[PDB]
Amino acid sequence: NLCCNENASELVAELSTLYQCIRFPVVAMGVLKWVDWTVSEPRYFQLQPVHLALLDEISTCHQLLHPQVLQLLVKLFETEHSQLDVMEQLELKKTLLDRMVHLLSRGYVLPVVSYIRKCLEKDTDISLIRYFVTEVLDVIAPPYTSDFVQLFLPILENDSIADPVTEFIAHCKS
Amino acid sequence: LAGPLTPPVKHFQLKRKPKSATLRAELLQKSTETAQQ
Repeated sequence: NLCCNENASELVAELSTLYQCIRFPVVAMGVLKWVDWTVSEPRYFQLQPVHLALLDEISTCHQLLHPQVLQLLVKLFETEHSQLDVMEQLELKKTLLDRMVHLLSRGYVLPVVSYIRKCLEKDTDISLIRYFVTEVLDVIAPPYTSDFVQLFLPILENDSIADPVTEFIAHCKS
Repeated sequence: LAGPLTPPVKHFQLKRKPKSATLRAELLQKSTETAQQ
């Protein structure tokens, strides 16, 4: 009923019942497709984005929905609008990077850093990767398994600041 | 039928809470506001 009504602020009004009800898996998927189609509209970020918050309930509370959420945000991390300037595109990208770092904190670490490596090697400017490393090394606690280092540090070779980067590189090479 | 679930391996203990949960609390403030309505 909420979803076909074409909701934003009313979402925040009844967000209590929503996060109560996203615990149902099928409901989480239904909201995921709804927010996908609303947010996939061209230039939906110039007008309310609360929608990206809801993935935090989904991915955190449902492990097997980690692949979907990142595979949603891979499109949203490639958002480009002439109206919302490259500054606002980079703000949205950095917000999505914070979401993807949170999703990494839930254990979905191999494909996250693999795609980060790929789009750096492509699209994603060095500023976005530096902000990625900033948020990561601000949130992730040691020890860092080599399965994560093997992709995170050889792409971190480009930069050396966010100092936490020096500590991370020294710990993970030693 | 579809078999058991295996929880993911935790590679490290979280020294803090993610900022996502902080935003969940931030929006829970307005949730309590709607409860007051």
